[PDB]
Amino acid sequence: DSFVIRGDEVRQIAPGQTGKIADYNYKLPDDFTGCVIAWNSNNLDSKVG
Amino acid sequence: IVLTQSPASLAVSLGQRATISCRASESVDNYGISFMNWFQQTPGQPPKLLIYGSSNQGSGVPARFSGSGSGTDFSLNIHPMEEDDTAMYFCQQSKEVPYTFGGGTKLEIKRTVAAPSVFIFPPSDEQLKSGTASVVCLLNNFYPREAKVQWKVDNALQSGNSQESVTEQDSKDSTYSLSSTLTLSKADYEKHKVYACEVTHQGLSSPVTKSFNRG
Amino acid sequence: IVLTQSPASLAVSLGQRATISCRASESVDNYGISFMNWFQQTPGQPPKLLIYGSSNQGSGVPARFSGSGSGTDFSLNIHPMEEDDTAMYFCQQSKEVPYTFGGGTKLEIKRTVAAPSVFIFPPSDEQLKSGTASVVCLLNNFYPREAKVQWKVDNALQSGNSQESVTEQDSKDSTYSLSSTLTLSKADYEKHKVYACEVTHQGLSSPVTKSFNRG
Amino acid sequence: VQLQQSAAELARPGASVKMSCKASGYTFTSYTMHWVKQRPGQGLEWIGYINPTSGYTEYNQNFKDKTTLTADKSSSTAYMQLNSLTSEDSAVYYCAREGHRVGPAYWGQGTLVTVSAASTKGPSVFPLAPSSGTAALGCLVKDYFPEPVTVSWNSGALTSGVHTFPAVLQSSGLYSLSSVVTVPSSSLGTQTYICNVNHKPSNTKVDKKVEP
Amino acid sequence: VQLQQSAAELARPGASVKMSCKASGYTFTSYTMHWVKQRPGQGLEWIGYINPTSGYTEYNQNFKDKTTLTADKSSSTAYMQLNSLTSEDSAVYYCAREGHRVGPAYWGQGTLVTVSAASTKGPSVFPLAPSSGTAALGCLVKDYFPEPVTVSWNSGALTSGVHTFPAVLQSSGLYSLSSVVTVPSSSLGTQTYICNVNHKPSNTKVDKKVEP
Repeated sequence: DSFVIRGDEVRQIAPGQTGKIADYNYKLPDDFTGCVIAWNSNNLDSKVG
Repeated sequence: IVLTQSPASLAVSLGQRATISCRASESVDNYGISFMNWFQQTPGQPPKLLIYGSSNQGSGVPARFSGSGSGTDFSLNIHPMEEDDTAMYFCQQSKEVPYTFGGGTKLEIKRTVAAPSVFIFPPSDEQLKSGTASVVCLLNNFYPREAKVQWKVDNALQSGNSQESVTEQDSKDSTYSLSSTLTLSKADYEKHKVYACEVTHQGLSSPVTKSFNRG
Repeated sequence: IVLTQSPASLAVSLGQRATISCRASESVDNYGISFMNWFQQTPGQPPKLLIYGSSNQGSGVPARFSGSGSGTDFSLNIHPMEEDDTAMYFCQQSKEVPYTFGGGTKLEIKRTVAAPSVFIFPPSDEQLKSGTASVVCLLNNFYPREAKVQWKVDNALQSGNSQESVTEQDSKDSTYSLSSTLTLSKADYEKHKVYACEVTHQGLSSPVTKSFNRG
Repeated sequence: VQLQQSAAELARPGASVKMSCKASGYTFTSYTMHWVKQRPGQGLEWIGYINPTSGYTEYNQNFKDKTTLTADKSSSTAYMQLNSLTSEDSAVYYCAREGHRVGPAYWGQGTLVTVSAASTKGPSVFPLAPSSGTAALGCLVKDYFPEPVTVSWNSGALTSGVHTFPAVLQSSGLYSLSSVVTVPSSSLGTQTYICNVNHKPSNTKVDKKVEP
Repeated sequence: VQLQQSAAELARPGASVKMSCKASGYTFTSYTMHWVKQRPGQGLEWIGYINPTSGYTEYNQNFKDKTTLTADKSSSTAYMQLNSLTSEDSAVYYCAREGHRVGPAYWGQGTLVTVSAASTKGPSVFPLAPSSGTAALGCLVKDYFPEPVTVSWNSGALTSGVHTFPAVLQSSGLYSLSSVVTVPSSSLGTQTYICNVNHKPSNTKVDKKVEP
């Protein structure tokens, strides 16, 4: 799975996390035998204006 | 790791079980051992280690404090409740580099419900000379901490003009004291006749109104 | 809810931080999000949404405008202020049913304090034929808006007989202009000899009197 | 998203006035329509909102008695009616489309509603001749109703140093403004200065001459 | 094992503060030193830790920019530098020593960092007079900076029933507290009641009479 998130919300992509993204957008299961790979893309995603 | 600390406001009488329960988002268990730790903070004192690991007790910690649990759920229990246990208790994790503390549980001793002594202080004359007015509503010797104060200026509720200060639990009286200051300009204070304080508390069967006219 | 807008008359130089603050009597936050809102109104244009929510920016809002705050306290900041930012800025609440607006801040260009070009003007003779006498005191190219105008008829202060009109700032000069008009009947105008206007302005080390004898 | 309204409604006290806001660029039913009051150069007050799909109207406590809101989805237009007009009702009313969790979000041009028992009257102009460096002169336009007045000088031949000040309403219910200019002293005698006043509701076009 | 810290540093917004932790009772070269933040009456947030022997600093993500950790094994003293101080930074910072597999294990007293634009100001003390069983009276201390103010009655001659409420920071940036006492109704006539207030930063020792 892949998406774009705000930096302060990268902490919410994890098992047993609360917050708007975790509670209403993307909820990881408690088991979750897997990895989360997040990198900053301020140069690519953010545009002028 | 986010630690959620169930009940964070606990009132238990002396000699009774008191449980503060910390639940972790992820397993704090690593290398087989548990890294959940419990700290105690006496008012005016730095936090002190009570429980290092899930169950091992810190140096100079009485047998009353006992920590238990595993995985993501842990609990701290103090059965022989004593006067020296009124403090703030934190749960902390050492499994991951960013150490996260719990919300903190304020533990206080319990006593029977008492009605508040409600008193009203009009502002002093020299205060009116300074162009400011502060009216005080006072609650003396009331338990528990829950209390609602409402300012009625000529039968009009005020919002965003009152500041409440609550003293800590008394060492012997174990009854709270509350003060509410209503601040206004002198011209605005002199524009209304009656000033009243509404007190809502568990110990009263009905809200108590104490009022005074200006002058 | 009552929203109070601190500084409601702001003058800041180009390229300098400009802050307009909105304080709320009650909490504007609900459902986690913030409902404090910021509007901009250029004179002669309907107000346009700048900041919906505490920090989110409206459609086509440059990065210069920023919103911040929570609970009861919010602030609108414009650090790289530019020419088109001279407008009236409002803070509004969306939390409760009756939407309440703030007092509004008129954002203005700062410049060096300048003295006013003072002039006096008797009523025209054809106006005297019309039974009216309007004596005009003119202040051209002065900054700031602070200016006290007093009419002296035979060295007697006039009040309740003068109307003052302030123009908007010049696009390039950024200096205000004022006219004070004293209106009387010809019977009162012909019963006195000398008419003067005294101007007190921050840029003047002493009050400036402009006088004329009738005729 | 463009909103259009009626313009410049003049009424006598005690009457009722209806303003129409015509929607464009959206369904007109997905979003409620709000009406907001603003006195000239003052703070704003939210009057009340209506849901076009189901005619539920919520009013402010101040305007509940005197304001009535109606909607027409067939023509996609919202109507606002005011009754028992007083001088305090003179304002610039705005219609706004709800969006971005803002009550009034996308506003419309504005309807200027003026409550007065006066009548359309022609202005009287008195040229402020210069008093006996740079000199000052101008013209005074008085006792006109209603706004606005188009003031020009020498058919636009003099643009620098002009200052047309906003009018002030008198206790009689009429408007007056003074237009002023600073000019070189050398042109006081040879160059002529003419002030053109235009009052289009009464169609008064007047040239007045300034000479010291 | 005891740790000694600085005492109650005050700074203007945007300034920087350097804080010293002096180890005592251990080598100081075998235990990493942690720094923790605590707002008054709030939760604990671990700021970051430094290794004394090898200068490896690891900071919390929130405090990575504005915090610098240094160590000095020669004097056995750790240092913490806060830069770009704001109102959010006023708190009670704690120094801790590693122990028992806990990051912060042995804490040292606590240092109060106060960031504000205000200045040292003298308290203003007003008598809260009794109204016309047990009656109530007191004194009110308003507009003082910084904390604390020592308030007593008759120079400590009355202690029973004396409630000194904690100070609250007003919107103006100043502190105010009310010190109240309940007294017998009979004592109003004869017993004299005076409140003594001491503010060392302003060096004010003021005594006010309170009478019905």
